Amino acid sequence: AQNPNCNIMIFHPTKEEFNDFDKYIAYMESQGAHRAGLAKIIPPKEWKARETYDNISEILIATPLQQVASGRAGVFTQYHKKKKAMTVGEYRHLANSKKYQTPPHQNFEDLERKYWKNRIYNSPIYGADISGSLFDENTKQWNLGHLGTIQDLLEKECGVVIEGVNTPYLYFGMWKTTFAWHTEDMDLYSINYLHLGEPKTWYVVPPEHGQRLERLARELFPGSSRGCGAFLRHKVALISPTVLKENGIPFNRITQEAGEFMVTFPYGYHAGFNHGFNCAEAINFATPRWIDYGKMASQCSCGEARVTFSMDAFVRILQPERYDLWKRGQD
Ligand SMILES: O=C(O)CNC(=O)C(=O)O
Ligand SMILES: [Mg+2]
Ligand code: NI
Ligand SMILES: [Zn+2]
Repeated sequence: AQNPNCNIMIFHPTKEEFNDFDKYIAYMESQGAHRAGLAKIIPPKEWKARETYDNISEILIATPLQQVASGRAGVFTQYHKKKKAMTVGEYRHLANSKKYQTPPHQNFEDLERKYWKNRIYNSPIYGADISGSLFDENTKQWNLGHLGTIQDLLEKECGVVIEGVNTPYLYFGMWKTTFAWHTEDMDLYSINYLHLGEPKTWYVVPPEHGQRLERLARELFPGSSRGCGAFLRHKVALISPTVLKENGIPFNRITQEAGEFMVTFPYGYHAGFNHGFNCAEAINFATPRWIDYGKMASQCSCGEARVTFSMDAFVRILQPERYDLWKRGQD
């Protein structure tokens, strides 16, 4: 068995190997990459996502989210308070202000220490979940707006034709902006490209151990757990690496830098934070190996998780027993 310790693997495809996205994903899995839940892909030196970022300040962040924490430094939830719209140029200036800017630090490890010590005492503003793309239309390799759709994968594997679309999302971050512990909708893959700016630190639990993280989360967030049998779908809970280590939960960590891709694999729980002003692009995708994960994915029916249009068909076809309850949650 490849990668039996579930380490995060880093790949360096050549320009030839970067042509065929599906083939490369299947290669990485042949080497055991999925066992970690997360992999890094460094593009060949010949590749670029677009020519420059000199012209992005006019993108609108219609609903910036202030991420307000409750709890203790290592175990907390965050809620998203909606803020007035602002442009990317306005948001970058805010990120760089004395109130929000990255503190002085020695290296990524020192910054990580400072994040876990101090996150809860601040409320950073995240421009998350913005439909759109920064890849040039002429970029033909690993262009996250030109991937094969999940609907087409389901159709190719299962023969069923369904409604829905699959488009990318932009994320504008600042110091301490946080993504809570989650797997993807329907335990899909994700791919995330860091277009510019400061790094993103990731934490990940191997898919084979995801239920260990779920059991700890039920213990740590007991009221939330009574409220919903899949409350990590709410994407509000944080648990630090120190707390994970104290409770014996297997995990790994890695820092993504500008110009790098990360792939999350089906049922790979992940969480993390931004180091400073940055911009990422991410999308969900599927492969044949996902189908079985999609069939078994948990679902929130309490009403909190509220998701896209396109998840309806996935539930309806892969999980027809759950469909009626899940749809009540959506309505
Ligand atoms: O970048 C972020 O804030 C969150 N991204 C992801 O969870 C992802 O790409 O799967
Ligand atoms: Mg612009
Ligand atoms: Ni994710
Ligand atoms: Zn729920």
